[PDB]
Amino acid sequence: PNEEADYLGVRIQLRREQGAGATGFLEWWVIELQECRTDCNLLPMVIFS
Amino acid sequence: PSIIPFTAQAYEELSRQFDPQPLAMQFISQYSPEDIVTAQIEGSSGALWRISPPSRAQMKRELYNGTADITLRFTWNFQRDLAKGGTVEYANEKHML
Amino acid sequence: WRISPPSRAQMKRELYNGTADITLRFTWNFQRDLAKGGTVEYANEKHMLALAPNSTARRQLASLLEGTSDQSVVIPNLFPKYIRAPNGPEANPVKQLQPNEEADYLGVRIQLRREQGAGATGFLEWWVIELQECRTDCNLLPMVIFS
Repeated sequence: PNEEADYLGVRIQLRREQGAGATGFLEWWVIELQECRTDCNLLPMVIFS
Repeated sequence: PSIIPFTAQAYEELSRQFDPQPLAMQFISQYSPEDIVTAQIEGSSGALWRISPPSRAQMKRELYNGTADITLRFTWNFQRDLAKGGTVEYANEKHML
Repeated sequence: WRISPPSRAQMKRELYNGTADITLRFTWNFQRDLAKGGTVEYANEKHMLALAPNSTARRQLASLLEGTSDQSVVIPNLFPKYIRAPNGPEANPVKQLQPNEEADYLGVRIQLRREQGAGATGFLEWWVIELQECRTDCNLLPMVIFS
């Protein structure tokens, strides 16, 4: 009911596999919910079809 | 598989969470447990970030030194089964901070 | 194959030590020209083999992830050669050409290609699939589609 103010905060991280050498950077982003307690690797989006 | 339909327990748990909001309960009561799905979106990006080194250097300059607002756009897009009916395969929208 | 190093380590653990069946899903999806007519742009379906715990195929696909073996895994019953693409999104295999259903599906030989560049752990990894009975053009999987 507060629209944007009821949307969950997202914790964003940059994962940077390098392989300990050179600038070969396997880079990808990870997102987590700010209040994750169980399954921080999952963002449960509840969809009413 | 990541798309999990609501169990009767998950529907009772959602109803409980929203029992204080009569407008939320009026909305929840319009949908069946089969109509509500949890998409368990994995929090690791399913693609490597292919950003060009000059695009990354520009993004870094725009984050530190950019005077204009940089729009963080979160988008969702739902593909549906046209063989189950309806005229629209893709339902999508965007949030923009 | 963009798989995260922890996802690859988990897949390797699930292939070697997983007690649950690991589902090998082969999917096909046919895009059609809506300007030629019909109401359905995409006709799709899925085959799903349960790779049983301790099975030969599950262990050989586990050893491929080690990159110590030039050995291909053969997975029987995986490739439906004959598929109907009907006016709807149910791209069903042809039970009239494959009367034993899964038992008339071609075996797929799977390989892991691992370009390294002779140095470090920079691993350009991708999978190759071949038909078990390929004689000519082993780099091609002829899927026969009845539209």
